[PDB]
Amino acid sequence: SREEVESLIQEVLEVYPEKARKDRNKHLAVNDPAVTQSKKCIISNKKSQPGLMTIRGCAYAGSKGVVWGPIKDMIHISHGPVGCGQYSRAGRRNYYIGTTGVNAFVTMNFTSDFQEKDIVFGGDKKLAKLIDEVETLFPLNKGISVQSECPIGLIGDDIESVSKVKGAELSKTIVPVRCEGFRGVSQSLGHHIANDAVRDWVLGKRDEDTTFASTPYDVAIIGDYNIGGDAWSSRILLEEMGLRCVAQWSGDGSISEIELTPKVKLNLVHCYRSMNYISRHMEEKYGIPWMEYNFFGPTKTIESLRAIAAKFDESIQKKCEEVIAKYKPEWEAVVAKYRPRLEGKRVMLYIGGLRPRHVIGAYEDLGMEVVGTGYEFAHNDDYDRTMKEMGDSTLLYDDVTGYEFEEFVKRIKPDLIGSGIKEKFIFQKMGIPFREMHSWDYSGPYHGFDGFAIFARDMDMTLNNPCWKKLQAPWE
Amino acid sequence: MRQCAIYGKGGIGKSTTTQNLVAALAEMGKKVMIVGCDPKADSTRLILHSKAQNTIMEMAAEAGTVEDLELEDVLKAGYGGVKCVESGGPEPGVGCAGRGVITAINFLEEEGAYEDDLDFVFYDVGDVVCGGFAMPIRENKAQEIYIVCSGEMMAMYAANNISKGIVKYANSGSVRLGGLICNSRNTDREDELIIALANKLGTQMIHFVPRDNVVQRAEIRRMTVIEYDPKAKQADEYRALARKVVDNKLLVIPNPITMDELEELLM
Amino acid sequence: SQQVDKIKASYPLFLDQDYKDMLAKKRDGFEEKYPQDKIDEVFQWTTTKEYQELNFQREALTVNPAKACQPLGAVLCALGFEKTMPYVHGSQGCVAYFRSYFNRHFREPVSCVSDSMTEDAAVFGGQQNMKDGLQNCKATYKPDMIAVSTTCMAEVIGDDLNAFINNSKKEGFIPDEFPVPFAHTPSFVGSHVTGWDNMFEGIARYFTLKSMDDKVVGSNKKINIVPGFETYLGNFRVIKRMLSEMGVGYSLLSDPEEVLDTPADGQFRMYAGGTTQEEMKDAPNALNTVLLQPWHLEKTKKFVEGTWKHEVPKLNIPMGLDWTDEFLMKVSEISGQPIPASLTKERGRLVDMMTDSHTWLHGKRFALWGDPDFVMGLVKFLLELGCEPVHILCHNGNKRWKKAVDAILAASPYGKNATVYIGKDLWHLRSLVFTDKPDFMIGNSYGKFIQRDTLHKGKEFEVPLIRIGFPIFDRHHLHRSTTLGYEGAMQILTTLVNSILERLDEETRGMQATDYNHDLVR
Amino acid sequence: SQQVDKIKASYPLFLDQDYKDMLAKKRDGFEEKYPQDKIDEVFQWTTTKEYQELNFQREALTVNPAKACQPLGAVLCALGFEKTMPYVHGSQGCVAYFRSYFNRHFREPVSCVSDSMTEDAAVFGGQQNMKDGLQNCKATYKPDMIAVSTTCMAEVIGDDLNAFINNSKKEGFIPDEFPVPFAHTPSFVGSHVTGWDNMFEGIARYFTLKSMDDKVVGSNKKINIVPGFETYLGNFRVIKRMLSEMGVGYSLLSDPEEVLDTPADGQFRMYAGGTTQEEMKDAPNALNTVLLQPWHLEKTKKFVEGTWKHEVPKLNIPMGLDWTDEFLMKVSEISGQPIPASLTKERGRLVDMMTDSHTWLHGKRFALWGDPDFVMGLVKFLLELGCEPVHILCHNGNKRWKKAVDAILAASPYGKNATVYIGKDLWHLRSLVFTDKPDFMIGNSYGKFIQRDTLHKGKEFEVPLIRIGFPIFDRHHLHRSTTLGYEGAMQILTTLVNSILERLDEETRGMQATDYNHDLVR
Ligand SMILES: Nc1ncnc2c1ncn2[C@@H]1O[C@H](COP(=O)(O)OP(=O)(O)OP(=O)(O)O)[C@@H](O)[C@H]1O
Ligand code: CFM
Ligand code: CLF
Ligand code: SF4
Ligand SMILES: [Ca+2]
Ligand SMILES: [Ca+2]
Ligand SMILES: [Mg+2]
Repeated sequence: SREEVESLIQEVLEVYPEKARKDRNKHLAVNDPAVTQSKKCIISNKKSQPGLMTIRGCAYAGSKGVVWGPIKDMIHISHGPVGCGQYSRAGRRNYYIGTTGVNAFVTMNFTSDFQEKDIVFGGDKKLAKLIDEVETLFPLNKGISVQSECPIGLIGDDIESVSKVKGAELSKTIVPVRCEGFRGVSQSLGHHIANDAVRDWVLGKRDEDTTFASTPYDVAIIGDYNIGGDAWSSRILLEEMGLRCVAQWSGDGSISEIELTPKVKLNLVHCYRSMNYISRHMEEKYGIPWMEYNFFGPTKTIESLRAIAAKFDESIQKKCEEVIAKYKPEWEAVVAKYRPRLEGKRVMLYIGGLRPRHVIGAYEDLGMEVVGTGYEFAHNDDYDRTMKEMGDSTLLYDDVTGYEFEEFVKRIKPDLIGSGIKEKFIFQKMGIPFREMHSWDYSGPYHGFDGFAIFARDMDMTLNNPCWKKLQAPWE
Repeated sequence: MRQCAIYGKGGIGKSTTTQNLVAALAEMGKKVMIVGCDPKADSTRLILHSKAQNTIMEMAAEAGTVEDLELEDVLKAGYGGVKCVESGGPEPGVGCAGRGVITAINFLEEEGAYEDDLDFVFYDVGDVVCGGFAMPIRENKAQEIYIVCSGEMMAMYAANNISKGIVKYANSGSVRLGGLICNSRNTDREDELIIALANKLGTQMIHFVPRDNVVQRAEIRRMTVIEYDPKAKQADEYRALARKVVDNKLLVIPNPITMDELEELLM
Repeated sequence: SQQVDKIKASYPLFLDQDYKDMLAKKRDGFEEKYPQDKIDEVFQWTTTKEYQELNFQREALTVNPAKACQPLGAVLCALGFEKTMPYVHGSQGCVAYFRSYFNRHFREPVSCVSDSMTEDAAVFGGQQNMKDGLQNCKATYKPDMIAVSTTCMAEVIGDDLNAFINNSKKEGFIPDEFPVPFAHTPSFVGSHVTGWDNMFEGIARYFTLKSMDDKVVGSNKKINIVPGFETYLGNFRVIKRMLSEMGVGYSLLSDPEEVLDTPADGQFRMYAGGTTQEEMKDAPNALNTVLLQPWHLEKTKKFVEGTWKHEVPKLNIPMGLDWTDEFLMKVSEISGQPIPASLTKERGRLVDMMTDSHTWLHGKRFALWGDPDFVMGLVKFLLELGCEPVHILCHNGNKRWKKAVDAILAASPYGKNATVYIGKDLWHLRSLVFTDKPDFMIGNSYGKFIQRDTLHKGKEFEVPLIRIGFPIFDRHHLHRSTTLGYEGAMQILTTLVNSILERLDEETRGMQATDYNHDLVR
Repeated sequence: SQQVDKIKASYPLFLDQDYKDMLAKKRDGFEEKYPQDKIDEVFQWTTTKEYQELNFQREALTVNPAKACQPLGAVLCALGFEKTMPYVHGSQGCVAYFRSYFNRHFREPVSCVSDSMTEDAAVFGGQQNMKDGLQNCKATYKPDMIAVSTTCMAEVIGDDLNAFINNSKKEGFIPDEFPVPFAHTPSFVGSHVTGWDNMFEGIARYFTLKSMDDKVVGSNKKINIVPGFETYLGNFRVIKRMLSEMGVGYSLLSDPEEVLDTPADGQFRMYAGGTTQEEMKDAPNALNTVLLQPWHLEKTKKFVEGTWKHEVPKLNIPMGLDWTDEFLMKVSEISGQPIPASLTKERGRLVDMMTDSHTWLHGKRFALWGDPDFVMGLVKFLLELGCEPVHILCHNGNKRWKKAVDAILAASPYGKNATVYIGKDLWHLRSLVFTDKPDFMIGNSYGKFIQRDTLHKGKEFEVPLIRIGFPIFDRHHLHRSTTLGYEGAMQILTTLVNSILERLDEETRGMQATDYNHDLVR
């Protein structure tokens, strides 16, 4: 496995008309465990070439999809036509607790349902009557996030002004969040737009209010959308380590919980690409140190369980160890049961801006070696954290396209692969075990100790399931 | 039945020059229609007799949806049996007018405003700002375009600028610049200067329209010069523009010129 | 905690007392959540008649639709024509959604692409992406055809797809003879069903408008079949089977069936089956064109009747018993072939199941929703079985439609107790089932929550959800069944009688309480 | 009381406080019923491991079978041969039950007659009734054939059906050439499946034994298909469809399909379809005979291999994926025709649903029961899907069978946690689902009570019942589905994944309690 990926790449990229050819050839390169930047090795976060079967989303998927949607005590209005909203109703599996319809409104979809006329005459006039109709039909709503779509960005409506007026009027916070589809290359801008959107309308409200008590342990889990319960699977360990979990950004989040982040002693950031932006304003404006952690599998969580510890006093540290000792027998037990089955079996991944690099450790522990990865909206700084987590011949892709991915899969010949729904089937047809990574394929928590357990089991039920051996019919 | 779209830099003379051309064309006993593809909504005000009637978009607002409107509601006959319809639009600084142009045109076509009557259909197109205001010149809309101009450095930059945009829809489609129509702002050597530009462009200067104050007498009195003062000097002029258009067979693909060659002309 | 040989997933894990504790401390700790009292209160409120009027007096907010945009309905149309590429002019996230969505329902590959129009696109218009995109896509995935679609992004800016396409041709990016049909698909107008019309008609024209001069009405003596937005493959197959067993010559324009069901045998197939262009090209020569779901194919009819000069039949969607005999009868009037003794048997076999199941179904009050043709279809068949179609909602329906349905209800005694609802979203129906409670609901997976909300109020108030329609994400492989004609009607019926029988078994499975009515046979 | 516009039936009525009062007074007044305390006690007891051993040590009492007598399996066999009359020699109430029973399942007419053997019959034998009965029946219902059967009554008194029949002939009651096959059907021996063998073979002989001298093996180049006791019409149809779409010649010996499904169109049809005698007569001239359920057609094979000299294939019931390709492959080995690309697709489409649904079905522990071929079939396919077939009961199974199934379980790891049970009745399985609890049960309507009893213990102990098999009385029109081959396997699967999905939706629909795992898509 030396200069093959190159013979692979330049062959996959052989079909691309020269306009795209030069471009793509720079998004996929061989990983040297040693560089510390990709300005030299690979390129990410650029415009996607037309009609190429990208999986990349839009700025909306970032604001109403990943960041805002997840706030259970708020009502996120999908301002714009009637398609975006409906398509993402309950798409993301960010779990929460509450009475939907009454107290929480997440598996719910509110839209301004733009019609022909709304577009012509533009419509803040509608958005306002609509911000009213909520306060009256959903009293327990504790604020309103207005996620913009593409039309709003072209028509040029002042959804920024209305939210000040209605809200200044209704004595309720309203976040004029701008997440226009035509904006940014990927979904990435959505995040950056969300982050800022938060430090401005929500975050800076409890500033002259000190009826709160900062404990030398108070912290917040930032960037754990809690897909499947990962946020709870982690909020459990921190708390069992003695730290006091105060906030959780997007994932059973409370609008108020987000408002108490400024008072904490430390910001724990799992998802770097999404809340990295905010965590810095979190530290400049307020002056609250933050760090990156990883709760995928034993060795990562165990390790991290100590890093967050050292940022405090010895007190918490001895307590930490107790937690590690507690789960030590459980996770060891898991490996003893499943590593035997997953050992040797190699795996190929493709995701957004975190899991691509963050799941490998969870794998190392199970003995599955990762021979390929990629992001759909990460940047060089995100790959900066990848090269190390990887091997040498390893092939990496950034905004990989059907042809690009499919041919690598056809050639690298993986035992297991992990990516989204759009891809889940293409490979399940080539008889290659596929395990959804985005939605965890509707399976239990993967973060933390309890999570690792399910994971180590979910790779086994799919990878070694009987189905695969039954693909090619006998007569053939 | 021909369909001609009339363009220009706003404030040179699109509406009067058109409503007067069709007024004349009506005089010749032609079945004509004027689609007002402009937010201002005065493209028919001179043939119908008032500030403006009920527009498509404004009208479709009342019924909730455009699909709920009826041609009967926007289409009104006026002088010499000329039919008129307005595209409608939002007010200064809100909404999207470029859309109305689309919505209104799609509507007329959709409701068969074209199918059984007319000889000429004139789209009075406002500012060519974006996608929507190009609607009058795709396939099945307008085949002849008559850019209006004057002897002003900015009047031509526009005549030039507009035709440029046309080559986009002209190459791929069949729409063609038929010629320019000059409304003398009584600038010097304005006459041939335009003829100059019409050549460096690849078209003709259909006709030259005088600066005759009978147009304000008619404009302010709520009517066209042809119904106002049938024999007035500029009444015939507008009749000439009509006759020339009818018999015109020259439709080309514009050839924009560069600022340099442009200012050269004037200079 | 997690024990190895009995791993607890999403559900048992947070139930553990250790986790409950956690959540409580979080809730009492930083959520500043309202006290259950008022939460229960506000809920108690929404479930009332007072709240309902408030609800319906609604005019600007919409909570939980029963519709989607046009581009989604376009893409499905395109999937039907052999080796074509659903191509969507505009943003890429939509294509990402259009795809993800069609995946969860059919659970198979959904190929579609987009010119990825970035910020500059909106500003400068989208000419090069259309130009290149047509080239790249055509070069990479090697379609035989590409049918362009558009998001709001292209609509507002008013990108002329036509011109944009032709420049690319003249400009030398794609073979001038390469089929590239288009349609403007304003997501902010009509609905997904509408997209299908615009998308279809677009193609109906690309192959026929120019070549109209040499085609004769009924040159190939066949019968055109226009589906419309249809997501149950069983329906595509069933309609083909009948005509086919009639010895009727037909041509199904836009047929998804192979492509949305490519076998998992080791070879991935981006394309399969589909309507041939040469077939779409030759369409005019047929005897006549049939539109299965005409209420969202209104622009097709205008063309077919207008350009092809086809005397298009005034037929309803082939659902239930009557509408089916009518469908077949008319096909019989046209192809020349008799209604096979085969099909007649089938009919009688359906009427047999009705007489046999009539007792349980008789009088069951339902609430239901979906597309205009579906609901108009379902409702009908519900009267045939003798059920009261109490609340009928159709979010993307229109006035001419509503009236048509009311009349279908004025005809039978079972229907006079039902009201129609158009332009009303799901959240409205949440109220309807509370103030005037159904027996069951017949809709998509989205009706999973209206179900839940009725239970929280009281088990005696819970309204079970029977899943017929689209989407259907919480269940597997239903997309394969049929809802059209006799065949698909045998199933609708069984689904309900057994949907009812099941509830009765649950309502009466209480020991020494309700079990006396636990009849072994029903 | 009852109010006119809201009539409360059997279950709502007795719930009314007025009626509850009544029952309490009856109970406390004249029932001398035990106090709930000990009732709950005795129950609590039966649901234990202590009770189970006691249960199984059982050796004389039987509680709730999973079999029926032989005459019932005979009658169904007969229904299969064209225009024949299920004729049962003996008591008349037997056929009155045989009929009533087959009704509730298929819910169509079930014709069968009986020589009403009164008391004198037992005492003097049953000659006249056989003599007359053959005449009367043959005269009234005008058959082409009458296949004689026998209730307990004739077996003991050992009436020679053969002699009895021939006397009637010679004695001149029925045309000597009139087909009247027969078979002693000792209800007190074997089971209903056994009757089907005896009844079939009887006929397989009547038309061949004498004529063996002039038939050549494979003279018509066709393939015989012996179904056996089968009650899902979908299975008769599906097996015919495959061979038929293979271009394979065949003859379904014993074909109920038309007769058990006569269209209600105004004309009653005592007979329809069926296997022609001239067809059964010519049977030996085929290439080879195939037995879809060998485990209850053991006497047929003896004859076919012996008299017809057919090299009968060693195939298992065509269920699940592997046993189907094997069925088709072998048919391909014989007919000459290859496996059509059509069928191959189908297969791949099934494997697609497996890969697609594998997650939910993986590891689900089941308890099941039915006939020997069915259970052996179902179990198999359950391992294919990757479920643990924990408790496998087969009341009419035997030793050679049991140990063939165990071995099928020895192969896969998903089968190493399951036990087989033969000669054990339902009441035994009631215990097994309590001591070692499933997920669900897969049986007939009789398993409706094992379900109820699990709930009374605790909702968290309730074992839902998935109805596959026979009987199925508490549901409607399931008799039309299929359980054999690919087609009938697409269904089995959907029926579980969605059987599971449904439960997860019920277990998790508690607001702010378990509804968090209420995923919109699964
Ligand atoms: N023949 C003419 N000579 C001099 N001035 C004229 C003549 N015809 C029209 N005008 C003047 O031109 C001005 C605008 O005329 P017109 O209605 O044609 O405007 P326009 O620019 O075409 O409108 P829009 O661009 O808003 O569609 C009025 O002030 C009018 O008096
Ligand atoms: S694909 Fe995380 S940067 Fe974002 S929806 Fe998933 S690998 Fe996202 S960890 Fe996350 S909770 Fe996600 S899985 Fe950062 S939030 S835009 Mo698709
Ligand atoms: S990037 Fe307009 S209705 Fe909504 S899916 Fe579109 S066609 Fe349909 Fe992102 S903000 Fe939304 S999903 Fe902009 S428009 Fe796509
Ligand atoms: S420039 Fe044109 S497309 Fe853009 S918002 Fe204005 S009128 Fe609409
Ligand atoms: Ca699939
Ligand atoms: Ca029946
Ligand atoms: Mg004007």
